[PDB]
This record gives sequence, C-alpha cells and structure tokens, in this order.
Amino acid sequence: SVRGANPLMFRANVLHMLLEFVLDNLYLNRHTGFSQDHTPFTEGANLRS
Amino acid sequence: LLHADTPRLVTWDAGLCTSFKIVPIVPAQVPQDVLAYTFFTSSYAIQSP
Repeated sequence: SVRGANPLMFRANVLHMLLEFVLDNLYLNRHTGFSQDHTPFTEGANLRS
Repeated sequence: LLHADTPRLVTWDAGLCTSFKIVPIVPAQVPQDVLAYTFFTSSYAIQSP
C-alpha cells in the first residue's frame, strides 16, 4: 500500500529521522546587526535585525 | 527719488551663525552593531553631527 508504513521498521525509520534532524542543524550562528528600538513596549532595546 | 548713495546697514541672516565648517579629508566606512532606530513598523536612520 502506498499509504501506510511498516511498524517493525518504525524505530529504524525514526532513528534515521533524528539523524537528519541533527545533520540539518549543524551550523554556526551568524551575528547580524541590530537597531535601537523605541516602541513603548520594548523601549530602548537593541533588537537584532 | 532718494538719490543719496546710502549704505545698507540693516541685513538679516536666517541661517547658522558660524564661519567654520568641518570637512572630511579621508573618507571611511566601518561596520556597526546598530544600523538604525526603529519605532513600531517605522525605522529612522542614524544621522551624525
């Protein structure tokens, strides 16, 4: 059947999925600039743009 | 008519009362953490003196 997976291959599949979840997130967080905000609610904060 | 070669004493200046101006000799552009001021959805740029 097109729709439907095989339960005995669940853990096997799930594990692989978690693997890609990690691989796809292997990056360094780049520092971009900010802006000094003066909206009443976040008065004087430096929001990252 | 008023023929007399009369001098102009009274004169006005609506501008700035300065006679010296600061100029750039060697330009330059450097990276900054803050890029502008933000208010709600609006954003104003930074103008230095």
